[PDB]
Amino acid sequence: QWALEDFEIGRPLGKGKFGNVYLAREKQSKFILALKVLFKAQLEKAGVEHQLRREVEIQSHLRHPNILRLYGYFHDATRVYLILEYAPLGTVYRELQKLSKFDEQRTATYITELANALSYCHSKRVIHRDIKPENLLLGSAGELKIADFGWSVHALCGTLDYLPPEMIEGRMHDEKVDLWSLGVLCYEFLVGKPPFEANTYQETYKRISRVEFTFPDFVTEGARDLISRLLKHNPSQRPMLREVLEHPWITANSSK
Amino acid sequence: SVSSVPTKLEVVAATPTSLLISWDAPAVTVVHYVITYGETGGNSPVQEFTVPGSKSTATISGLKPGVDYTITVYAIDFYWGSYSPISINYRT
Ligand SMILES: CO[C@@H](C(=O)N1Cc2[nH]nc(NC(=O)c3ccc(N4CCN(C)CC4)cc3)c2C1)c1ccccc1
Repeated sequence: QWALEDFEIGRPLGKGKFGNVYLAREKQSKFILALKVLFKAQLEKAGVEHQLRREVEIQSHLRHPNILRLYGYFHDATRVYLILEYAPLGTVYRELQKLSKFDEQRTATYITELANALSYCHSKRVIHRDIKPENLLLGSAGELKIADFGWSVHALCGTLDYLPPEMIEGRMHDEKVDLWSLGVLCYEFLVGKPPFEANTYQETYKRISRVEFTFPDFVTEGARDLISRLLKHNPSQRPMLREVLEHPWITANSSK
Repeated sequence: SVSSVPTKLEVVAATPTSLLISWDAPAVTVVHYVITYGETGGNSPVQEFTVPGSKSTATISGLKPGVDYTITVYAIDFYWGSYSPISINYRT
């Protein structure tokens, strides 16, 4: 249905690894969308064209207020195009750089939004979503939007810092990886940096595999409780997403 | 609407009953080209065959002499499907 001729290409919102993302207007209604461009020659040289083809199909089925809508995709001789929902407030990473760290009301609200989105994904048997701050966009109301396609986003890597112990050892994993990621993100929101950050890969690996981290003195007991419940080495000991949404620190501080 | 693959489709040689067509291939790999042809009058049926993506020419044979024909070619991307077509007319 959707084709390139249906859109007027506006200003660039930013550059990805494989091409630019443009503000776009559907010609007939002037509805504001985002047009993502990925060069085929670059996709093939990186060996991610197959991965992109598979993941556009996956993302097209995910309908949730905190997941960025992928409305369709098309191509020409040199480019693949994605028609995406427009998130006007940018990445939560840039907000975190601006504020240094988020207060508990802002953090707990973000965590609620992501726990809702991750529960929806799990209901579709889709797991391990990319919820690093650099890959999360913000809607017009300041609500988070999961983007995934993290390999297509221009930046050291943040992936390692968010991987649970079962993934860094390349073992079989389940939906509990998203609970660990939630705990890593809740810490980074409140502290301003991820909990297992280290200056080498082996050091970061050691910190994750041992779940070695500390809290700054200002992190409150409720926040420590939630984060510590999520950062369990044994995935089956991590809570259900419903327990996160009902955690006392979440319900006392979330506006959602 | 703005682009098509292939581009610059043309008849380079002909007999009373056959056409040799040629086109410009893009940089990206193409699985194959879909070639359709039929009497331009719109009443006769359209015939279709495929040609491997490594080719840039094809022969259309079994044509009637002194008849207007419409020839259409579009490529197929392995991952992203068909491209927009390009059409030409030729009188045998
Ligand atoms: C590279 O792909 C894009 C992508 O797919 N996308 C799809 C999609 N939809 N909406 C988007 N918005 C922006 O790129 C953007 C950037 C800055 C912006 N401002 C900067 C500061 N604000 C205070 C004012 C407004 C506002 C919007 C994107 C990017 C991507 C980028 C980052 C994370 C994930 C994906």
